[PDB]
Amino acid sequence: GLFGAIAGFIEGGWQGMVDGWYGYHHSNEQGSGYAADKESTQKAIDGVTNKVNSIIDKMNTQFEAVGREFNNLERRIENLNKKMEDGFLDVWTYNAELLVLMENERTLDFHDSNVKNLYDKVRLQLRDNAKELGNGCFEFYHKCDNECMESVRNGTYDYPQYSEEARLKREEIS
Amino acid sequence: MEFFWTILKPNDAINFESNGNFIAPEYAYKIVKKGDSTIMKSELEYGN
Ligand SMILES: *[C@@H]1O[C@H](CO)[C@@H](O[C@@H]2O[C@H](CO)[C@@H](O[C@@H]3O[C@H](CO)[C@@H](O)[C@H](O)[C@@H]3O)[C@H](O)[C@H]2NC(C)=O)[C@H](O)[C@H]1NC(C)=O
Ligand SMILES: *[C@@H]1O[C@H](CO)[C@@H](O)[C@H](O)[C@H]1NC(C)=O
Repeated sequence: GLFGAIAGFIEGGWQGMVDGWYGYHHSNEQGSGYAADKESTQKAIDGVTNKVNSIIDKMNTQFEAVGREFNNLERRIENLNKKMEDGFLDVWTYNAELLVLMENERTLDFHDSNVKNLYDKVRLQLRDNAKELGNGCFEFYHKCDNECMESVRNGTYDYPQYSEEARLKREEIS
Repeated sequence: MEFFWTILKPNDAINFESNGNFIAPEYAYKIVKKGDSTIMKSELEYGN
């Protein structure tokens, strides 16, 4: 994990999250549960599916072995044909293995950024209102309803109004 | 016995002439359809 989002900050996955890939866990007065944001997991689905097709699409043109026979008096040509056919297979099996090996690393690293950037925007929206615990948890100050959690979920967090109540909560703990 | 073969194009003639050690052809092979096929080597049998 180069970006460090997987493990690092958040080292524990959510088994209860089956709706999508990336989501938010809310623990407020109005119960608790798991919810998903579509704009993040849909792009990952489209990107990965495009990658999967790209491996198949690019590998459409490949060497196709064909049978040739010789009459026991021309063995230099038979050896030449044998070394050419398996030589091309050796070249093509290396490209397929190398392509699979590299694209496996891409998908794991691509997923790192998406959850990392998902964390980055939530920190960038909450900012002073919440505190950073270390495992991805944010503890905000205002005593709003569950709709504010949805407001965080649609990426529409208006700052000013919530600042005054939070700054009254930054001065009572100080 | 050393057997030979050749391809006879349409509207073409092949002339045989010998006075011994000759093996005259009996049936000739038409080439109706030309496509793609392979002569594979295997000991398997038909599987329906
Ligand atoms: C195998 O037999 C065929 C047909 O029996 C031979 O075809 C020959 O083809 C030539 C060229 O078309 C013909 O010449 C022309 O014939 C027409 C009609 O007779 C005439 O009006 C023209 O002025 C011109 O002479 C030739 O007649 C024809 N042979 C025939 C019909 O017996 C073919 O040549 C034979 N294969 C070999 C290797 O000879
Ligand atoms: C979700 O975000 C969009 C962003 O334009 C907003 O229009 C919508 O009101 C949000 N959902 C709720 C329940 O406020």
